[PDB]
Amino acid sequence: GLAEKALKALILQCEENPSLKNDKDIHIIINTGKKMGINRDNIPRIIPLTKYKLFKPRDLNILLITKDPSALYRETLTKDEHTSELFKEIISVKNLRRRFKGSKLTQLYKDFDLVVADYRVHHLLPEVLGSRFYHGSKKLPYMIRMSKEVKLKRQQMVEKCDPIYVRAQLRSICKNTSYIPNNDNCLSVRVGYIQKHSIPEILQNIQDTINFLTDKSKRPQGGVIKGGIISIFVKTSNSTSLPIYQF
Amino acid sequence: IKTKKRKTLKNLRKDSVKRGKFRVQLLSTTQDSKTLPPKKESSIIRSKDRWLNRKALNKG
Amino acid sequence: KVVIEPHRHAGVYIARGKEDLLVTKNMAPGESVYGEKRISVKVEYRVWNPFRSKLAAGIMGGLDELFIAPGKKVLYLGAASGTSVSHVSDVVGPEGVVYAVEFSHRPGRELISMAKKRPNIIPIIEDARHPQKYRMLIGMVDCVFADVAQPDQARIIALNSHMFLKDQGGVVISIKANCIDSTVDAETVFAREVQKLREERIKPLEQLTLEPYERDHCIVVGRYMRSG
Amino acid sequence: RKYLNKLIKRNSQNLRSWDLEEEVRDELEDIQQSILKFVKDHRYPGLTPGLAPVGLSDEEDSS
Amino acid sequence: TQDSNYVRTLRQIELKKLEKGAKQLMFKSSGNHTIFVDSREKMNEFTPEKFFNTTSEMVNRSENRLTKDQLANASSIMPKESLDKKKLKKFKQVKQHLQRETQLKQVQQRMDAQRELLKKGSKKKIVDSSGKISFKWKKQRKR
RNA sequence: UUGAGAGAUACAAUUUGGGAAGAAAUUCCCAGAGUGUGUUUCUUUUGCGUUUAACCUGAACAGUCUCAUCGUGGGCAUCUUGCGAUUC
Repeated sequence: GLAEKALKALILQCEENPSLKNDKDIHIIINTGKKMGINRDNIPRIIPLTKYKLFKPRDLNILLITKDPSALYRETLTKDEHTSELFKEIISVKNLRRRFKGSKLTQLYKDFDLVVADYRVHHLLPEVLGSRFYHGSKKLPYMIRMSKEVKLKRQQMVEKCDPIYVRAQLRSICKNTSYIPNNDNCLSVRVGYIQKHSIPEILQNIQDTINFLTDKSKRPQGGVIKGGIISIFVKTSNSTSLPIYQF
Repeated sequence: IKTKKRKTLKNLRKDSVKRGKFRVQLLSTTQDSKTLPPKKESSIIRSKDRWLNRKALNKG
Repeated sequence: KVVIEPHRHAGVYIARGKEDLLVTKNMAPGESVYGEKRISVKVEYRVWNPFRSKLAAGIMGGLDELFIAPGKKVLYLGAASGTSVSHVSDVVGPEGVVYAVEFSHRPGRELISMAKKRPNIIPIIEDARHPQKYRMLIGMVDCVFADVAQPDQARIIALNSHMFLKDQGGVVISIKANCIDSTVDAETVFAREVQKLREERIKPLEQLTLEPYERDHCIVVGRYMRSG
Repeated sequence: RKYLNKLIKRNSQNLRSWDLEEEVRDELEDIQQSILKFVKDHRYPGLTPGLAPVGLSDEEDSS
Repeated sequence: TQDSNYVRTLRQIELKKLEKGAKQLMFKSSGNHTIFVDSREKMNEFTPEKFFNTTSEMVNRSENRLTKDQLANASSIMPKESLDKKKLKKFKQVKQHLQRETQLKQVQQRMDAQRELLKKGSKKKIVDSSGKISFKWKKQRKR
């Protein structure tokens, strides 16, 4: 009962307070009994939802960053009529560094809502994009496989692209949500939008997320919490902590 | 029907059953063994007679 | 530290120590005839290598009526290089006797040395198929083993068993399918040789495929009744 | 009679313990046979976390 | 030439030390066992338990089959966890012998191919269909 | 998508026996076996169209001189990052 009661309270406080109206996302912060031994990189680690979808590519604009050549990538993606309406913009890293700096960079930051790049370029990405993107997890660059094909030692790779696979990645991503490991007990994840869905959906999402995080299976991805979990607080971008599952 | 009757006929004729890792089979009858040289080899008879019934000679 | 344990047949022992192994009790101790290892516990012992002695593979393969006994007289066709015949001498012990036969030479001299070390051995250095040159020296074997690649296994057994194997005697033969046929399946060859012996007055009691140790061999064991 | 059966059971348990194994059985089977005879890149470990959950309905639907 | 000598000496080491390890190690017999019966009724009524005068697991286990009358391990130190693991340990240990052995065999073979490449003659380099190099010498009797 | 065979199974039900518990009814343990269904293995057959087919070789890599092997210098980390191997 505490959960949805606090949810109603935080909602009404949002619609009353000016700025609390202006910030628009629900965030939940889990404090764990033990710290995490996983040092913070910026690899966007995502968590699955079993019940309810959240965002749709049809609803969101999107940016893709390729490898350097990008000719066949872009033309194929724009041609195969499964992504031509889907990816708002496509750019190579070198062209990006040639085109945007400073002011225009933060202009991008304001414009786009979700970006992704090839997993062979993600680690290079930060310096061309900027600490300005690299805050929080709202416009944290994602990482999608692009070929559905692998590399072997001493074997040249061959590069391809398939809209079915890539569109599957995007739809999966916007269906579910993500997180980033830390080295202390405090980890934060955005959970749901303030009007796209309802309190029962919120609670279902929360329960599925906590079950995934506590699940013994999928240790490389889901079994990451160490020790008995302490509690879960809820907030928006500027609100105060609200307690759930105190013990 | 007639099929299963034929099957159980073959069962009541077979002299070899499997008992786990062990395998069981008879010792044949001395009377037959003396009065009859063993039967022939279907593989080899089919070989040679098919060879005479080769399709290069227009045996048809 | 090392544990000894007896087998279904007399004289065969398994050592459970850091390892588990097949072993016999040396009358002549501390003299490893072909570089085989050994163990003591006190008393002495001597190991078998199944990969080198066909009969050993049979022992591990499991055989009920393997008629070779301690207090027994056993004939040994195909005794070459002295290894397995030394082992059977050691398992029959002082009261048992092993009538070994060879017809090559070099293993003959090796067997000569082996006899020079053991009394239960008695070597015969003669034709496999001409059993007279030893009829006049061999008498009333009770159990016969043969590992020979002369495809007249059935003959040689029939002859020397009529001349030597006392009634209701025990007979055991090793068969190399790749030696006798090498074209038709070893199962077929085994069965065929079975009715061969069947006609040749062996009651065939059992056979072991020597599968995980040697390629394409069968050990056949039978008895010998109302025969001669 | 029954005492003899009980002694049989006890010594049988002894021998079984001497020769016992449960799954080391199959393990040593594979090893003895050998003796007698997903995605991962090598250069970016960050990929195993980075990947997404391929989902059959998520490809199939034309939403 | 000296590299070849070194490698081949190591290969001989591993090879025969393997053969020793095996000769002290033991395998399990998996061979077929077909029993002879002189009557179909005895066939049907057959039971290995009664034919052996033993028990269930005694029948199923192969290399040691002791009868009930023949019957008529805490001294083993924690056998449920210890001796089994050491047996698997020995089996493994043999395994890496043999695999290291084959690896060194390959190394020595390729390196002697290189030596031959060096020695003398009228060589020819062909790229065989799967994409693998090889060398063929013109028909020529070296004097 | 001719028959037939052999075999592997998997599933389901059916039962063979030894031990134990049980007054017994029953239960347990253990090795089983067959039936059917699903799966696949493999063989031969049956009929059909069809005379070649693969490998080897003889004076057969080398004027845009090929090939080998030590060394030097540079490219590809947005990765063929290079094994007593042959990255270019």
